[PDB]
Amino acid sequence: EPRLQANFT
Amino acid sequence: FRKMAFPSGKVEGCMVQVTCGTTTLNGLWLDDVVYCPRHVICTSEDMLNPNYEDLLIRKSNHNFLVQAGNVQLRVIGHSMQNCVLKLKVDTANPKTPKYKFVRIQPGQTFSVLACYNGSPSGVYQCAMRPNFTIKGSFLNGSAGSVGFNIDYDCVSFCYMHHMELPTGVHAGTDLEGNFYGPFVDRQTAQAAGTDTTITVNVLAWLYAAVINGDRWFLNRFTTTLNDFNLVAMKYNYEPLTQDHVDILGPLSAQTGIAVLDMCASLKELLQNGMNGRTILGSALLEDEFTPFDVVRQC
Amino acid sequence: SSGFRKMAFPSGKVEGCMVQVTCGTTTLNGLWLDDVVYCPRHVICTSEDMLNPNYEDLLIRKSNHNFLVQAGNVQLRVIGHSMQNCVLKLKVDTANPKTPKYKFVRIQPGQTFSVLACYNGSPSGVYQCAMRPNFTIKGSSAGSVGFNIDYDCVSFCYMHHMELPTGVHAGTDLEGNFYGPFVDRQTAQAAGTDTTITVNVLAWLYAAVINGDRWFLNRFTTTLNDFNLVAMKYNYEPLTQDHVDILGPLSAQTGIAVLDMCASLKELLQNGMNGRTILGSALLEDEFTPFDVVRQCSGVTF
Ligand SMILES: [Cl-]
Ligand code: NA
Ligand code: NA
Repeated sequence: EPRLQANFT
Repeated sequence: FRKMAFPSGKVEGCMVQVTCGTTTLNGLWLDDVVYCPRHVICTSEDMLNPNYEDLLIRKSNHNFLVQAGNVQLRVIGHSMQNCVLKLKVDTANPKTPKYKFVRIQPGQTFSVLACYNGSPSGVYQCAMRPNFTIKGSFLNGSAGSVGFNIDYDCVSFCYMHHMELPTGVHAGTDLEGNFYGPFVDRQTAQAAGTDTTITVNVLAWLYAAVINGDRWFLNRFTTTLNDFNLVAMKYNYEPLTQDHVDILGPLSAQTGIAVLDMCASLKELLQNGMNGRTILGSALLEDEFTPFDVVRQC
Repeated sequence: SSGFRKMAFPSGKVEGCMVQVTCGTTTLNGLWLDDVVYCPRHVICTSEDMLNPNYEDLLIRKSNHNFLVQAGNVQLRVIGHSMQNCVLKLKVDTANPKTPKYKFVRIQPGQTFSVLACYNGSPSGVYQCAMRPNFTIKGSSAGSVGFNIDYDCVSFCYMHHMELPTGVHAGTDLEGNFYGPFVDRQTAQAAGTDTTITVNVLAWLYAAVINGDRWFLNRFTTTLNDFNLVAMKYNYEPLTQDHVDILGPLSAQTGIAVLDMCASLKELLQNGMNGRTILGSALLEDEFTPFDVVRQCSGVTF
């Protein structure tokens, strides 16, 4: 899938 | 003949870190506004169908943690404009350069300052592809990195990074938050259209090769514009327009090679390959130098 | 397949150090660190002196006021001048308040760095390049510098001096010692035959694997002696054991032994690419070091 490229935690 | 990026110092002074909850990305601090991608307000449950209006109304100013170096900036207001957030802060950036926002067209080049946690990792040059993606190196946490030019003392911001598509290419917005191409800031299935070669840039690069003293690839032929496009599109090259022909006028006059004569040369190169040779240190036809770039660096 | 580009260091720390230096009709770039401006000593030469310059002779002719140093739109007061090797050192009355943490280092051929191209003291562009095995640089004004960054420390390694008839560039380290058998004289000189930086090609094959480009991997392995026999044949630098060791990290992150990857490279050299590409290139790229690859693929920041 496409990835939003903020850092998610 | 190197791809050169612009010096990144004027942009480095504007990079900050933005955190909302447990999500973090980069922001651009110009005067008293921080611009960043709106999906900083997403959790891991808001990645497929986020309602950004609804996510944002649940946020107060103090939910946005903005760090410039060791300083924490005070957010005193926020709004959403298309796909970017604008965070009003109570300090104007003392390092704000002269700048403007511009929306670019496919084929245009710009420098990217790739950042993580508000700090720069490196700078590279790239082009907006005809399918509205860019071929960057962007990793987890890179969103909010920006693309820019600095032609005359003024930084023109034209790209803000948002997301990676399944083939590894990258998609983002202008600084008013409008995406380049048909993409959306959702992790629902999306794919970039077939990518094509930027024909006008290849022709500019062949003129650069002539200017630096190499003519082995020319021939004695000319072509019509329509015949050239019929051939070039069989190699997945973008159609060349009369606009593009006008753009190349300066380089044609510098070299004494008519634009449609260079087009004849490109058709033969597509048919023949390089035969073990190189042009400007490359075994492929390069398409991320614009006619403006070539005039600039020659 | 596309997520790996030539990436330069952020140049902001160096941009704050670039000044314009003028002596007579000659203008070039200088590097202002602490209270000293460093620049090529041939700034004291006209295009006529450059034919056969006597540098200590031309320099005793000069007062401090013969050197016009401009930092943006402020003229810097020169209060001393001296020469170290091929570098002129202009002591000024003001320490650069933007001086970063820095050191002067001399690099080895095959190592890479960013060059901040400047003209008339103004930063114009930045690009990543390698010190070729023949000690030249393939690139774009004299006094522009090359550097690496480590975290906050700028390691200055190069200052541009001369353009060679093939268009390649020759320069010194920041203590004025030339890289390569070149002199700062307008005279017949030419780069020796170049070779391909083998350890860097291997690093770039690892970068390709990391980014999913794997068609060139194979079942085979080789030995150092066997590989170097092929390397000599194709004008590649011999692969030393130190080179194998510094590839260890990449060899671990990908789980592909160095001599395993050498078997791929041997095959690529002997049979070509057969119309395929690697990371979008039809040639084997040799201006990425092993650490360059880690830095880009891991998102190291400064
Ligand atoms: Cl444009
Ligand atoms: Na969040
Ligand atoms: Na193998």
